[PDB]
Amino acid sequence: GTILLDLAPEDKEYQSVEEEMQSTIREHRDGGNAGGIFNRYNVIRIQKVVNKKLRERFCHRQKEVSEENHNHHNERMLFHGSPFINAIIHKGFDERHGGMFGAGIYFAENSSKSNQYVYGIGGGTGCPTHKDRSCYICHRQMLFCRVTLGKSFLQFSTIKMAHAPPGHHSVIGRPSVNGLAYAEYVIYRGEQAYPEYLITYQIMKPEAP
Ligand SMILES: Oc1nc(-c2ccc(C(F)(F)F)cc2)nc2c1CSCC2
Ligand SMILES: [Zn+2]
Repeated sequence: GTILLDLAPEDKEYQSVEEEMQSTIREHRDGGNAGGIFNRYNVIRIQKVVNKKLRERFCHRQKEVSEENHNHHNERMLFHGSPFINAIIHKGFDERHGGMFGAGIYFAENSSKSNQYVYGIGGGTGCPTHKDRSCYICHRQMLFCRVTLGKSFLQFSTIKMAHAPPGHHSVIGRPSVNGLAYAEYVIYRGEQAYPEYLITYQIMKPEAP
């Protein structure tokens, strides 16, 4: 099964994962409705997910994508937030489980974008205990994943795709809202992502203005 490797805070790998998570916080158009109000996270722990079958399935797909993309995986480290997090670390990503780019598995460069989905779409009803989307008490988890993009198809309008377009492996969707769009990285096969880092954290309440 799955083994969780515990990274130490003094490790460079722990520090780079934290830095990527802290530096990619941005303001969201919903004004903090989904993920809460914060400028920084309190990182509780960073764990490396080790699972032989998930790694085998990921290697196998990686090789296929490489062959169709002039021997390039086109791998990127991206954030993912989901109420399925526990099933992801044990069984892997599952495309069988509304998005602006069709029935895919969505990844963001912004950690704050993935934080909006910890409790489900639009932040759901928030944490189970306080029903608070901006809870500063309850521990949250998000993933920092290896994502095999291969040949990405560039999408600029909302389209309901079932699979990557012919000859392609992923979709880079930019959904325009009043002319502004942040990229969403979409895969349509769970084996095209590995849940490399499990980050346990809290959002932090900014000091009163
Ligand atoms: O990290 C993300 N997660 C999800 C996401 C995960 C699980 C679920 C569901 F609750 F299971 F239906 C819904 C959406 N969507 C997005 C991103 C980052 S890019 C923007 C879209
Ligand atoms: Zn709570």
